[PDB]
Amino acid sequence: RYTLPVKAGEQRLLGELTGAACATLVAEIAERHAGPVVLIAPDMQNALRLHDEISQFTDQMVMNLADWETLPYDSFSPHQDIISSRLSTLYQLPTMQRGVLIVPVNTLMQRVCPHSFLHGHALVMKKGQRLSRDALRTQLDSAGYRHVDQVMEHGEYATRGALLDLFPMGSELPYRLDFFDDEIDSLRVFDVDSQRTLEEVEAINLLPAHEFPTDKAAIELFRSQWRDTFEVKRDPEHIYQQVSKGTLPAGIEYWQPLFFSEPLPPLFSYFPANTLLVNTGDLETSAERFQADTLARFENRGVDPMRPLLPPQSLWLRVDELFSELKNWPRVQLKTEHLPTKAANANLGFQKLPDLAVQAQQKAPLDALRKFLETFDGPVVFSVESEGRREALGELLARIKIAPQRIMRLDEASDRGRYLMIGAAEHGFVDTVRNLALICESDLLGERVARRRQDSRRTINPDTLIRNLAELHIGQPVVHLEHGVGRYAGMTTLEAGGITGEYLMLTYANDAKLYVPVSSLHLISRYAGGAEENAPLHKLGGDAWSRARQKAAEKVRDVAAELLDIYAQRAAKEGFAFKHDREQYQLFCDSFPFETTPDQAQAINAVLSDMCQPLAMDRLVCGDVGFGKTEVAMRAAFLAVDNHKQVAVLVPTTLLAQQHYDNFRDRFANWPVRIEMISRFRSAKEQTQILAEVAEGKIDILIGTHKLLQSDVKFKDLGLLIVDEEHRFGVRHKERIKAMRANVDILTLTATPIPRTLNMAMSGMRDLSIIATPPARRLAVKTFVREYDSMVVREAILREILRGGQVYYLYNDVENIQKAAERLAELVPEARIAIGHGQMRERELERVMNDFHHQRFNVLVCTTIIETGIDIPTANTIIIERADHFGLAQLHQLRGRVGRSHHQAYAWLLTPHPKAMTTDAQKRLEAIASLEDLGAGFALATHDLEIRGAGELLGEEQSGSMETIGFSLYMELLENAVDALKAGREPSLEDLTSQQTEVELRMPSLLPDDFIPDVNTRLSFYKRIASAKTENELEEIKVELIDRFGLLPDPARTLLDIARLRQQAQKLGIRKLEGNEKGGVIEFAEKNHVNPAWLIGLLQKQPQHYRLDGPTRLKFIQDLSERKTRIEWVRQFMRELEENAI
Repeated sequence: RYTLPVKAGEQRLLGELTGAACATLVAEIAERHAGPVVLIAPDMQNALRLHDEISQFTDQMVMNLADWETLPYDSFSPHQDIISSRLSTLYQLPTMQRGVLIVPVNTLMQRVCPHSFLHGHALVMKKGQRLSRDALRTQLDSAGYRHVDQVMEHGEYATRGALLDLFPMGSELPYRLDFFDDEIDSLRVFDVDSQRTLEEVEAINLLPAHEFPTDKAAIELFRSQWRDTFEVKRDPEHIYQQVSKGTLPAGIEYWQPLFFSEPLPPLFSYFPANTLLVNTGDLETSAERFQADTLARFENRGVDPMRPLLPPQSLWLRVDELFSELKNWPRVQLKTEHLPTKAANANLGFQKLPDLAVQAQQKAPLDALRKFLETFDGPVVFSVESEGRREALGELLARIKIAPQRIMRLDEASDRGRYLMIGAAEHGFVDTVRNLALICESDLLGERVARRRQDSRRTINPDTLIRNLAELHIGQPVVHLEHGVGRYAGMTTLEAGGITGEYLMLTYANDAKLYVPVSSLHLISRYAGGAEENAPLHKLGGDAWSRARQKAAEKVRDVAAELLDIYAQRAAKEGFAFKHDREQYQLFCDSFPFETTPDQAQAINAVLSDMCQPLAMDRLVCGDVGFGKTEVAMRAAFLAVDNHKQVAVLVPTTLLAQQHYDNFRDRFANWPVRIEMISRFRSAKEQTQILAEVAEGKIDILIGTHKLLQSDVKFKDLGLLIVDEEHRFGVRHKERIKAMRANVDILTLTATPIPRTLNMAMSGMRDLSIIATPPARRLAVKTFVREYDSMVVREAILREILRGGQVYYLYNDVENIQKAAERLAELVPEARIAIGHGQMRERELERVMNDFHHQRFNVLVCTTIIETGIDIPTANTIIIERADHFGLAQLHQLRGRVGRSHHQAYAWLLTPHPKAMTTDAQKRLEAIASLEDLGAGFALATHDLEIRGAGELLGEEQSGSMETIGFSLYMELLENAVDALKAGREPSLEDLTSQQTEVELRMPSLLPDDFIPDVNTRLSFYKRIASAKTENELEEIKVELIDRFGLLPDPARTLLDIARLRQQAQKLGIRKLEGNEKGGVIEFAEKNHVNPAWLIGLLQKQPQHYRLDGPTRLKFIQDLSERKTRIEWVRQFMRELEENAI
């Protein structure tokens, strides 16, 4: 139907086009191209957007050449994995026979190391190949593989017996080798997060750990070309200096030309004959733009003596000489615009389909679709993102009387047939040649846009990482109850009487080294006070830990009426169970005029399911700001009013109280639900009427400030309390509201908690929930740690006003707020300015927020009363003139005053002179500046904990260390209080030390350090030993150890059996055992199963071996010379016990 180019440089130009129709043409002309193809895109955000689409029409390999996704002259390291992937592309480019690679021109300019270099370096091992382990390991050093004890990414390797574990930088998956007798035995692959075997392969091509050589010759010739080109200093942070030390700079990846006498070959150098080049746009122009941009970086970053910059010629090709090599291959050019009728112009017959969106407000969203359909005369195929999309299609396809047949093959389509494909395509079209219509979701439901949070490989890790990184950092503070807190200082073995056991190093003041047995691992916890800057190294024998323990125990006395009444009703009373409605709740789901984010929908599920359980519910909704936190609350309130439990919500501010009242009255504009406020905006008689209605319970949702704490609100039936922004309340108030209603289902909301409350949040006495995945277009607000600067105020106010939004101006001084507004009004003549502070008439302030809410004035000279959670999405610039005396969480909440929409938010924080600034806001500003990313609400929270500290676990003063023992200690003091309230055990029955069973057989039993190098895995497995309660746990522990690790050590198998012995004794009474070379002593239990008659039979038949040791102990005299003999005697001994057990 058209012609391929054949000549080197031969063109086919295309016109009258649309978007992804181009990709269809690409797929077609690729199928009439026996060789491979390279598509070239204007941008990489296009390209993956492109990628799957051509995959949506591919039977060949759609391959993306992704890029480094960094700055031109960046200062960091790109994620290696896609690099490794690109390496595979580098590995698999001059070998290809069909399929396609895409590149952008900025990705086209990276001229890469030769495939000959790769091919010599990349190698292959085979299944039955004669190879020594350290020989291949030396080849891995040649590969520059990175020795990691617990390997996670490419070019990383771990030593474990005959097994050498490595994750290569070719494959998706890591490998196990297990050599034998100068021989490759195995080649066995697994998921590392599984850490367990998946499958065998008989071969590996291992690509070496970088694209770049870093060997001794590489380093030397680097130094050669470097001292040809750049200057060198004695400074150790010089790039030359670390590469001379053979280590890896962060921003080295631009300095890679230093390895080559030749200039770097382009990817075109890799190109075989059969390749194709496909253009879309004057990509020369984008290339020239990128040249200018990167050249701008070549001056801007080309001033640093500490990072010296190579020529941009020396990294990337120029546009004209580029096009000179572009002469060498035929190239098809693509233009949406129609072409003239010159030769080699195609203009193939495709139209953008006219818009057929859903018009739901009238009767017919679908009549445009209809009159489209009967004027059309061919197949209409529907791109469907998922099969879970498609029933939604059916949801509408029943409404047009017509439904398609699902297909996967485009050219099955025939006359007037309706068909569809699972595909995420952009837009519908009209095909003239085959007369084919196609329909997508973006044509129908408006912009079905997907907001890209991160790339495929790396992202912020809010779930796994903090769970993964929650113990055993070296030097981290870490607590032992006998002595206080110290810093972790490693793990070692020590010989202490023939038992070279494993003990942990803890450092105290005056370098006091404490070595701790692995059995006593449970006397060690993470320091719960944060205090990472400075934490108390209790000097050994200093008794301050003992004094604080006694003081806390005095506070932890079970006569404490602050919470022991709650624990008494916990031991005497119960709660309410909400019932769910499967039908009416869907109506209020459809009353929700947006789409729930995935991270908020699961929060709704966790809230509502915990409502539907009988205990007194208690959940925290600590999410990012403006993420629809109000929506979770209104869903919970809708379930509660479906049971009519008189919902009591509580915010610490009349302003956002009124704002949420407007939200409630607007959203709940259909149901017979009474939503009322008691606050200061209701008078002494209006609020009196409203509290009377509360006392009669006819109000279903009550909205109030700290007015609710005045002992005067009495619900006739209170079931649901919704706390919002608990960080300003005070635990006195949070228990004042709590002590009224016992079986209330408490709900707690914030954006950031108190570090004390944050600690009890992560330790899980109550529930936790983090919200991410922003709703539409929420953004990284630009933090401006700037000085107090009038011109900065000028540029900020003008740029916000030309943007169209409003300006915040925080002052926090009522005595000078009138003067500040008076000077600033003439200081910015183009501003509209009023005054806001909480020391004037509340209806006047109501007028002020009436004006600022309804956009009546732009700049607001205000105190920190704007930190009351006021929504106002139009505001996108905040100026804090004095950033001195404000906490960091408050700074983040003020950063949450701007944004909340698609328009960009600025955050100007004017400061005084940095010496006259503060002692603490220097830290606060470097925290608020370094933290601007998706998911930073809990990162700043984990800063807030350990900059201000967790307060007293029950009493006041939630900021400060407040003798922080740990919330884990609250468990033990609470359970001792439970013993106290058991009415038969006293507080003097304080079970502080409960080993609760102990056995000893006197062997060194350890995880060996040469066997287990990682102390983290070793301690974790020790915790597995401790947490082992059944033999099948032991079975799985041993098989995962043999799986991931191979050898089965003597002391390891011994201690496994010892844990089995403790399992037996717990199953079979036994309070205590002692064993030695000649025997030992057994200490029985009361509620036991020890056979007395069989036991005295044992006595009277071997009096030589046994004597009584008290009525509940027993000395046994046994020739326990061989360690195996000991093992057998105890094993069969408790077997004998288990046979005749009583």
